[PDB]
Amino acid sequence: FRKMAFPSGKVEGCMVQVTCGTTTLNGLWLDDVVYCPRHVICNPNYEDLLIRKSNHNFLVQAGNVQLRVIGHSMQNCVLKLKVDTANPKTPKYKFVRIQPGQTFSVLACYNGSPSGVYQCAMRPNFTIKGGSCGSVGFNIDYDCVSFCYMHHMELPTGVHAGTDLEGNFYGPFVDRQTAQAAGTDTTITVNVLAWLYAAVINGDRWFLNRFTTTLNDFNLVAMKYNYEPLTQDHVDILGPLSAQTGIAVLDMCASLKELLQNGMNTILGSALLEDEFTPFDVVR
Amino acid sequence: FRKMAFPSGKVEGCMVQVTCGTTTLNGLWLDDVVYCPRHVICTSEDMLNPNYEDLLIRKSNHNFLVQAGNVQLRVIGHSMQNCVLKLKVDTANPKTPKYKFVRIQPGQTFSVLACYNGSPSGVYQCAMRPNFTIKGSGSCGSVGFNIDYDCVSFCYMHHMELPTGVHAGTDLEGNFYGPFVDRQTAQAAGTDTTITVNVLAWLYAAVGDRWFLNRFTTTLNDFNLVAMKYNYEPLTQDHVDILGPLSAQTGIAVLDMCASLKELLQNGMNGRTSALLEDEFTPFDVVR
Repeated sequence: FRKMAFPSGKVEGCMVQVTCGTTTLNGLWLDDVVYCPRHVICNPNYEDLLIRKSNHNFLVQAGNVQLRVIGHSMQNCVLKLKVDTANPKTPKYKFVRIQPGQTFSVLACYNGSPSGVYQCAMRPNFTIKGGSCGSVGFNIDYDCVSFCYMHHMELPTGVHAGTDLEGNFYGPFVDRQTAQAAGTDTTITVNVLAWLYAAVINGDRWFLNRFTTTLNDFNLVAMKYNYEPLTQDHVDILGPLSAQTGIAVLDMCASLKELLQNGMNTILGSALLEDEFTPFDVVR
Repeated sequence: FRKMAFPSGKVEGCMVQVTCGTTTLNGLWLDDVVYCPRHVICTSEDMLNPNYEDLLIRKSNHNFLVQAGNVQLRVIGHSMQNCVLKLKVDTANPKTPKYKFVRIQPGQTFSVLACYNGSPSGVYQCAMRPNFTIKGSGSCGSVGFNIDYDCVSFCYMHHMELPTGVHAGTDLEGNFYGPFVDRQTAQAAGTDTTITVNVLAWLYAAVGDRWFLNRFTTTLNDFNLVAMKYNYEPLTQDHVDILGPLSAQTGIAVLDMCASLKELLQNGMNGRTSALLEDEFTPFDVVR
């Protein structure tokens, strides 16, 4: 069972380079606006550093073409540079905010040049295990690109932190050089179950047993092994996989609890339990 | 350290749909030629004992329906080269990237753009397994590729699913990788082995981590005698030479890293970490 990223072509055509003084990073060019991390203009005072800036302080490059900046503005932690040319490659798109445990693709870029694409999950501690600042994360739904993430900073443990495209941070982080750390992370329980349903669909059934559990008894077992608590909405989202396979969610929870205590001695050719597929990803 | 796929845009603009009779799969549209698996001319029954010469001589250009998104492309010639069909169309693909065709060796990595009926669905990073199969994920005609300096090197086209769930296919000149054929025979992927040179390249990548090093070395022969007991591919002098650069930047001799690998296979990771020894990053990949 392979992790798959969305085809990145629609996003590739939007990546540009943004330079303010000696700082260069990636920007996202949609119609006649380029979006990028506001710290490109850098205990900072952003409203003051931006008032001191003029359009001529920004250099925007789309491949060979220099784009002329004709207005600048800030929205939370994202800088919005109005430019002289509308991106003729602008896809149908929306700005969305995702929740911990949801997945998306990141197009990693260096100085406006796309480098590679990978599938991510937003960890429960709101970080991502992933010159890349300004790279964006996204899902694609029938020609429409839903941008959900922009990369702002690396945390000392090596994970990544960023904002939605409206500039709102994911997690308790700020765009300053102060000391910050990811909280203790947790495993995304609903995604592990979705992945177990994927195993059954792929004909791997050895971890199934005759037992069922209670939502409360599993959650006491899940909290002990550092798993996110499972909710009734989690049971409802797993519904379609419980109908296709005939294994009820609390039946699958029984299986997971037994795996968390005895090991696999094996499941989709994996050793650990994979938690970066959502219920939606598995159906797809 | 993520397994990253190449940005897929340059290949997305080349994917089309090819239909012959009731069979539809993916094709690759480069200049005025569409490449697809020749078994597009087979009707499942034919797959048991297909005679491609006889099946193809009976087709005319208008039997092949080629669609590039909305536009139907007019086929004006056709030709078979080994196991790929080459359909000459009336229009050269305006989105053709700089490209070339290359045949790869087991252990080499590449990205696959998985497609259904001509429309890209997802992209993933791959290695050609030593048994010449792909542990990948209607997808016939999807292609594998590397991109170096805006040039797309096409190295794989998907043709067959094997009974164990893995995939077999050809280069873009239609020559199968491994002993597989585009016929529904009892054919199966032989026991697969770990790509040793890639594991070692990854260990060099690990080295600000060095908990797994030890004070031992090994001969090449002793390493291979041990590693083959874990179903690891034999390590050659070519492989030793390939890892030379990574051996320098880290200061760890290749056979010293081999000794570390021997101990990791003996011990495991003792709850530390991936909890797996990873073999789908090449020495070239690691440096990049």
